[PDB]
Amino acid sequence: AGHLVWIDCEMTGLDLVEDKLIEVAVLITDSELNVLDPGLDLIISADDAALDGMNEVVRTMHEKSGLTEEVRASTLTVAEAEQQVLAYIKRWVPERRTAPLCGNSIGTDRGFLARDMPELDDHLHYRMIDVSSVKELARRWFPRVYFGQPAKGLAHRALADIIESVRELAYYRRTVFVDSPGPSSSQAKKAAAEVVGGFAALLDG
Amino acid sequence: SMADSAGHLVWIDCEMTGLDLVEDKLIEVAVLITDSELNVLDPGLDLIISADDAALDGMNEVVRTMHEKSGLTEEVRASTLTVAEAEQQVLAYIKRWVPERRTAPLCGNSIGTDRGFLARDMPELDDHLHYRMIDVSSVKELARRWFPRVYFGQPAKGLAHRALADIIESVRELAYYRRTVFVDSPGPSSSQAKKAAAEVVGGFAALLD
Ligand code: NA
Ligand code: NA
Ligand code: NA
Repeated sequence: AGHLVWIDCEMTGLDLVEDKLIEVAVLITDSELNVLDPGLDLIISADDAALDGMNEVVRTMHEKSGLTEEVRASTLTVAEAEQQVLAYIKRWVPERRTAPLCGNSIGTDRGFLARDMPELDDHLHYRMIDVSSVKELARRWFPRVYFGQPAKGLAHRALADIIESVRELAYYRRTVFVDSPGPSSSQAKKAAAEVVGGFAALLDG
Repeated sequence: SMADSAGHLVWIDCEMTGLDLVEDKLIEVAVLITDSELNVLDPGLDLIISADDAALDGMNEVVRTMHEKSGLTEEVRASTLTVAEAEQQVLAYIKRWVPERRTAPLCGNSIGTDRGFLARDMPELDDHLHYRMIDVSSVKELARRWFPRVYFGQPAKGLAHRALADIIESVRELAYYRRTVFVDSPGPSSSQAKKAAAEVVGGFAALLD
């Protein structure tokens, strides 16, 4: 409960049938978003044919970051990278199905991890904390907060990306969420009873 | 444009023969539309999708039991609706509120699981929805850590594993969080947001250097 696993993946594209996983960065925070270790950033080998298949937008970002040339030199396999990520996570989260996976639009990463790294996929809780869910809520409920987001960076790797995901959530914690510990038990029970009453007729049909 | 975000939210809950994206079948899809303030705009759509007798007999004991007890299995057996037909019905329904593709987030509890089945079986619907999603369970997990009394006060959900009631309870859960763990609208001023952004940028700058 006291730890969050953050992952950002890079791919040759978004297609779960055809595209390859070429980078996995992993970061651990506690439940208060304190970063517990500098993180891991693993560059996974893919063949030149797979890299030649990237579309213009993906080929361009991975060229500008230098990722593609690093992928070409790497000998790390998906199975080797999975064992490295699993051991790293277990230093802080030894028990399986206890820590959620966290990131921006993190379900996309999870799909590639479920396909390529089943042992890691099963070690993480199925629940995830999608920072972009909060982003899109703020976009509608608190538009000035949405437009005030910290600017995210250019031409950097997956590890910098996942750190900026934590920073974005730390920004929302200071702006759109109430102060901890939050409402009292009586206040929470009252709010729950209000929305139960407000949704009762719709639920009854 | 894809920079535009729709003021309406699309909510979907699915039932399946199991969680395996290779082997399991989509057998129920419920769809609900809300405005940004979580007002439900229509009673919702609930589609029972046919699945072969083999797929139903191959359900594991946990899933076979839940879909028997809810009546879903008998409904699936009686249904003649295909996934392609259900997909076109879902699209026509959503487009009454969200006509532009890639503008409305998909919303639910652990909605990435539903999205994987939609991407596999309903590619046109998958493309019409924004890739971004509002996972109410992400807020639930934040409440567990930052607001535990709100976490323990969540309204009790039904255990029926039926798609329309369950997606309505997902909206109700987010409405609960809106009143408990989110600040009052309109929220921070521009100046307050700038200060908070500067604080976290300063806080993470060395790590990102
Ligand atoms: Na990402
Ligand atoms: Na990235
Ligand atoms: Na569900």
